[PDB]
Amino acid sequence: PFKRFVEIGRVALINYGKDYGRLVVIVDVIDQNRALVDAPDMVRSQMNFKRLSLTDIKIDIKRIPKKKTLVEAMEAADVKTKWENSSWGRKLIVQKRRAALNDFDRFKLMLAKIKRAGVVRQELAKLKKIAA
Amino acid sequence: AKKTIRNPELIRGVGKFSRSKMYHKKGLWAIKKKNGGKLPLHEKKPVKPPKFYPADDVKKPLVNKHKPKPTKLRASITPGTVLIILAGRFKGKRVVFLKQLTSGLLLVTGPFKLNGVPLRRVNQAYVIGTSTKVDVSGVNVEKIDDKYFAKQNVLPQEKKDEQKTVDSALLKAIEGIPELKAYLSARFSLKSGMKPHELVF
Amino acid sequence: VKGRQGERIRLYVRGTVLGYKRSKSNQYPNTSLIQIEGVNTKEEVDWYLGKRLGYIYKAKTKKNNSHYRCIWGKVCRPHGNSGVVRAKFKSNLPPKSMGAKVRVFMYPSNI
Amino acid sequence: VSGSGISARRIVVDARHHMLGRLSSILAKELLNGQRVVVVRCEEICLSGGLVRQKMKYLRFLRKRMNTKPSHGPIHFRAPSKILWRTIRGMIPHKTKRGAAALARLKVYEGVPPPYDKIKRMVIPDALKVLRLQSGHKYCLLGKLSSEVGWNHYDTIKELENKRKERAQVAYERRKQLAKLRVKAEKAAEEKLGPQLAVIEPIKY
Amino acid sequence: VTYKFHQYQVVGRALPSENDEHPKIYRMKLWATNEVRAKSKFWYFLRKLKKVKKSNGQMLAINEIFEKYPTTIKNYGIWLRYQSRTGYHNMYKEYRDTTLNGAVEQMYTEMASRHRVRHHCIQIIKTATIPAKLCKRESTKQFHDSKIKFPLVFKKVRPPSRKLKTTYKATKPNLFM
RNA sequence: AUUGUGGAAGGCAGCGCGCGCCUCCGGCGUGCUUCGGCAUCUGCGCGCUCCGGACGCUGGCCUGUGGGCUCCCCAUUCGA
Ligand SMILES: [K+]
Ligand SMILES: [K+]
Ligand SMILES: [K+]
Ligand SMILES: [Mg+2]
Ligand SMILES: [Mg+2]
Repeated sequence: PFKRFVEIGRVALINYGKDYGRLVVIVDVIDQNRALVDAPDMVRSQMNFKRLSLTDIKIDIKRIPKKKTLVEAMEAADVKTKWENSSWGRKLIVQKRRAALNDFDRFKLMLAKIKRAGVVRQELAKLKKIAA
Repeated sequence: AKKTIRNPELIRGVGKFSRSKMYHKKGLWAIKKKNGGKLPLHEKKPVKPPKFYPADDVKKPLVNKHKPKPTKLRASITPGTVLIILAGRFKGKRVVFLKQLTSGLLLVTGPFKLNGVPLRRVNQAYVIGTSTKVDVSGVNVEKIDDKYFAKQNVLPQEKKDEQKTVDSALLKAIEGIPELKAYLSARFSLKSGMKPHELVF
Repeated sequence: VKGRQGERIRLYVRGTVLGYKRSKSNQYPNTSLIQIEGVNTKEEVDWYLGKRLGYIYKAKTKKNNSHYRCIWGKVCRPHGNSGVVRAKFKSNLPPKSMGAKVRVFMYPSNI
Repeated sequence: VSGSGISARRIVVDARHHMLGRLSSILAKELLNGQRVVVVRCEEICLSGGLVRQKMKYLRFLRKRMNTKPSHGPIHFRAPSKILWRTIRGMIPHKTKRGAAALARLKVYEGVPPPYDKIKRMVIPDALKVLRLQSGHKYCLLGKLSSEVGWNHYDTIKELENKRKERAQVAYERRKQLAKLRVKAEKAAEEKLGPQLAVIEPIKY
Repeated sequence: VTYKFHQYQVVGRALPSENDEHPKIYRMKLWATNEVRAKSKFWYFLRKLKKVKKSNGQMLAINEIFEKYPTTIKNYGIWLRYQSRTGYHNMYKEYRDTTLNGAVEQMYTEMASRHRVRHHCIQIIKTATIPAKLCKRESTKQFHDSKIKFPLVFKKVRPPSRKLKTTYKATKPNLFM
């Protein structure tokens, strides 16, 4: 039993190219290798499945819907909120945040991590002597 | 007399107004009237015996019309910017940028109290300008210049006091920003997996 | 804590000396091919263009009270599509340096 | 293939389910760039085309021998580790000093003998079978091929590997429990660390 | 945005003469990689079909034809004539694409693959947009399903860019459909 | 990124400031104009510049374990 299928309404992540990190909706299937994808901020276009990673999100739309119909369907299912709140979608956001930290911000994070590690190690020692 | 330039430049070497427009703005038409319908004509602006004669005629180099221009200041570097030194004995230390001297070098301070870097000149090519800014409005370095770092060993007490006067005004600003004192007291370094071309400063 | 003894600050990245500019049948020692750790594309190479390079090695005799020798160079242009670069040094690197490491400094700085 | 370009004192590679030729070419380039490599579990390397084709190829290799003096080569090694070593030798200018030094930086073992049984082992995606061979196409393990051409230590490696895996499972459970004991420690430390967690929150996965 | 093959209408005629001051005007819909090659193939057919060579002919107009709705999916039928290693043959092919330019590109790629037919050994007789209910090839029919549903059986594992490429990794790829 | 060959010329070219006034990012006179503009008035003096081929600054070192080398032996990559 497979968990994810290519179908009309499936939300996919572009995993390669310039559009990497963007979410698109499969609105129609051309052939085994290509699908017709549409997003609120892009023109409807075809792309190969080799550049798509299917997600667990799936909106309820008909084949090749209008942009207004597509937009409301995504908002009704909270596609953006679900993706960003998910662990998979949060990974992409965190990677961008880490790369965007300046020198001063990295120094602050170092101090927080160093202090966090020191306290955690002390807590473990107590859990060792007591809960041996 | 005229208070502002008549012909602003769209680009380097090209004025905004044409010759016909400039003739009106120059006022040559008005000057012609005041001089009997003619543009006034002006006039062109009007040893010891040698002790040794060289056998070979001396050769003098041809004229070069190119004149050096002042060293430019990187856009990332602004007064109060925190700089990272990349070379020398102070490599890796984070200092505060004060101003650019006439020679084109940058005037920086540790401050000396936090990291032991005094008022020093650092070449712009050997520093990285970060995004951290510390207020230096209360810092007065008008007395400092290139001659202040010129040779003519014990450091005279006069310079030590001068360091403290500039330093004191800067400590209060640094103390205002949390964790900024420790930031300026630690050297920058590259750890495993740290790619300089991806780091944001 | 480790208790390590060594350089306390590293302001350079390591680069591997791969060889010289060459064809299938000719070699041009005046140019060297250097792979910079962490640089995997031609676009990323643009940041390192002009950066100073140092090839540090040990000689048997002492000069200026040290066995270390340094040959200076710099990054000139990218090579290929995978982040390799072409480098020139004050003197052509010896073939013995193939597989050795060089220090890619962060100066002269444009940022 | 230009090379990894990483700075490491030593690289330990687990060759399980790696394609022989693609693993060889990548490692050959790594060795030529001055990288020291250790390859473990060479008996689990995979060869495309299936056992029958690969067995026939090796038998053709066994035919090659100097008619007037067979001891003068070619030498037909049977063990998986030596077959991998000879495969890499064909992708290196081994008759030059540069090539000989590159080969001298390679070590190959069947199984995972000490001390490498307690050292992190990496994989090479460009040579992995799951990425290079389409499911349903023929392939054989190098250990199986070696056994049929005169390698008699397959059983010995099999028993030692089972013993190592069981010990590794015990160690894995100890770390697994130690991890459960550490999630409690951070929760207890949560009260103490109020400002620190706020800074790390946007960065935590 | 960019297509390997472009569709052009080429219009030409024989040079006016005393016997015929208004010679017949011929038009063709030709596929080529650019205008220059479209004109050359126009004179090829006029020379061999209407006996009008370029030396005694006149080029009137050349215009590129663009897909009307490049955002929707259409079924395209292509009637073609091609040369094999032993003679000439006719075949009809169907394709699904957003533009007829893509469908023609698929046709050339397929002919090269399944028949080893080079580009210059193919003549396109006719093209048309076929409605779903009039398609003949099963490769096109199976995608005429309102409830089209299938998994991605074969995935390509790779970093988003070569910036995140490393020779060594601590664990093998984790893949699941 | 590579490079400074020349050593007689302040030339050629394009501009700026003065030689007339104003409230000065601009304004003020003829001719033409597509009404935006225009080499139509645009001369002289003194200057500037992407303008008849690189100049400037700083440091190191100078009898040293320094510098240089076409000399010698050897090693390595390529060629043979
Ligand atoms: K230059
Ligand atoms: K000297
Ligand atoms: K030699
Ligand atoms: Mg290569
Ligand atoms: Mg000269």
